[PDB]
Amino acid sequence: MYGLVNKAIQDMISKHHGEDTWEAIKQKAGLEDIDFFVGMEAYSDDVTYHLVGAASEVLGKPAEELLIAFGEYWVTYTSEEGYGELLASAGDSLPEFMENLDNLHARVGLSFPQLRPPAFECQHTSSKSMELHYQSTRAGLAPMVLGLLHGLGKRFQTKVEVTQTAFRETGEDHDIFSIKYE
Amino acid sequence: MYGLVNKAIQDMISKHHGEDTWEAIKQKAGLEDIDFFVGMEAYSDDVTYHLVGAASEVLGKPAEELLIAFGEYWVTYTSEEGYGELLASAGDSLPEFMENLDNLHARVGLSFPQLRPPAFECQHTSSKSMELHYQSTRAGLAPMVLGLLHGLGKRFQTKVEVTQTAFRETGEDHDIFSIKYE
Ligand SMILES: O=C(O)CCCCN(CCc1ccccc1OCc1ccc(-c2ccc(Oc3ccccc3)cc2)cc1)Cc1ccc(C(=O)O)cc1
Ligand SMILES: O=C(O)CCCCN(CCc1ccccc1OCc1ccc(-c2ccc(Oc3ccccc3)cc2)cc1)Cc1ccc(C(=O)O)cc1
Repeated sequence: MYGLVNKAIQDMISKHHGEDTWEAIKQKAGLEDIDFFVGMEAYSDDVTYHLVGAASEVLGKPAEELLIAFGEYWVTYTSEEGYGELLASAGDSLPEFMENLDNLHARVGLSFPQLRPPAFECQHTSSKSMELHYQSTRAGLAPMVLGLLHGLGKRFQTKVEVTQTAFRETGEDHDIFSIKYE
Repeated sequence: MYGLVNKAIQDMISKHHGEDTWEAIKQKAGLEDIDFFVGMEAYSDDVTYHLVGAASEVLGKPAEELLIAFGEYWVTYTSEEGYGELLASAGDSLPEFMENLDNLHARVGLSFPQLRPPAFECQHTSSKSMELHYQSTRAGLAPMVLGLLHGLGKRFQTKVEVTQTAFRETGEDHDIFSIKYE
C-alpha cells in the first residue's frame, strides 16, 4: 500500500501509546531497517500486515481491534495530511460519501497510478439503510472497513450500525455489510 | 423462542409497515394458522427465523438489517409490555446492564424455565470500552445483539459504537463485539 497508510499507522500508535512502543512494534515487524515511510511511495502490503501483526502482539490487542481503530483514525488523519479537500468533495453524508468513493479513488488513482483501490457498491434499502458490497485486491481489511464506517459517522454526526453478512475470508466472492444510520 | 419474541416482531412490523404487510409476512412465513402469538408459550425457533426470512422478502431488506432494527425495538417493547421494572432493575448504564444480563436471564428463567438464555461476558478494556463475548444456543442473531446494544445506548442516552470482531457463523467459537461508549 502507499506509504501514507504506514505513516498513518505509525502516527496513531505513537500518538496513543508512545514513540517507545512504536519503535518496539517496528522492530518486531522486522522493519527497523527503514527510517521513515515515504507517503507517495508504494510499499508491499506485507509491511502493513506485519505492522498490524506486530502491533497486535506488542499491544496485546487483537489485530481486528487494531484494524478497527485504524479505519476510524484514517478518516481524521487524511483530512489533516493533505486530503481534507478531497474528503470534503466526496460529500455531505454517509450515503453520498459511499456513492462517491469509487470516484474519489479514481481521482487519487491519477495522482500516482500504482493505486489499487477497492470497489464499493451501495444498494440503498431505505432512506436510512443500505447493503454495502466491498470488493478488494487485499485480504483481511474488513475490520478496517468497519472502523472507516464509524469514522464517517463521526465526520457527519451520523449514528452507524454495521454488521458483516458475507465474508471474503471464507471464500465467498466479497465482503458484504448491512448498514443502518441516523 | 418464547412467544413474546414473535409478538414483538409482529408489533414492530405492524407499527412500522401496517397490518396489511404483517399479514402478508405471516402468510409468507406459512404461519397463517397462528391467529395470535402467546407470550408465555415456548415456540419453535423456526417460527422466528421464518418471520424474519419472510419479512425480508416482503419488505425487500436483508434479514440482518431487520434483526438490528428488531434488537433496538426489543429494548423499548419490553419496557412497555410488562418488563419495565425488570429492565430497570438491571442498571443505570450500558456496562452495568450488560454485566447484569446473565442475572436478568436467571430471573426471567422462573418465568418460564424453558428459556434458553445466551451468555454475555464483558472484558472492560477501559471505562469507555468493552470486549463482549456473546455465546448462544441460537445461530444468526448477532445482528440483533448489535441492535440490542444500540437500544441500550438510546435507553441510557449514551453514544455507542459496536463492531463485531469474531463471528460464530464462520465457525469461530462465539461472536465477539468490540464496544466504545461515552
Ligand atoms: O481494500 C483495500 O484494498 C484497501 C482498503 C482501505 C484503504 N482505504 C479505504 C477507503 C476509504 C473508505 C472509507 C472512507 C475513506 C476511505 O479512504 C479515503 C482516502 C483513501 C486514500 C487516500 C489516498 C491518498 C493518497 C494516496 O497516495 C498518493 C496520492 C497522490 C500522489 C501519490 C500517491 C493514496 C491514498 C486518500 C483518502 C483507501 C486506500 C488506501 C490505499 C490504497 C492503495 O495503496 O492501493 C488503496 C485504497
Ligand atoms: O441468543 C439468543 O438465544 C437470543 C438473543 C436475543 C434474545 N434476547 C436478548 C436479551 C437482551 C440482550 C440485550 C439487552 C436486553 C435483553 O433482554 C431484555 C429482556 C429479555 C427477555 C425478556 C423476557 C421476558 C419474558 C420471557 O418469557 C416468559 C415470561 C413470563 C412467563 C413465561 C415466559 C422471556 C424473555 C425480558 C427482557 C432475550 C431472550 C429472549 C427469548 C429467549 C428464549 O426464548 O429462549 C432467550 C433470550
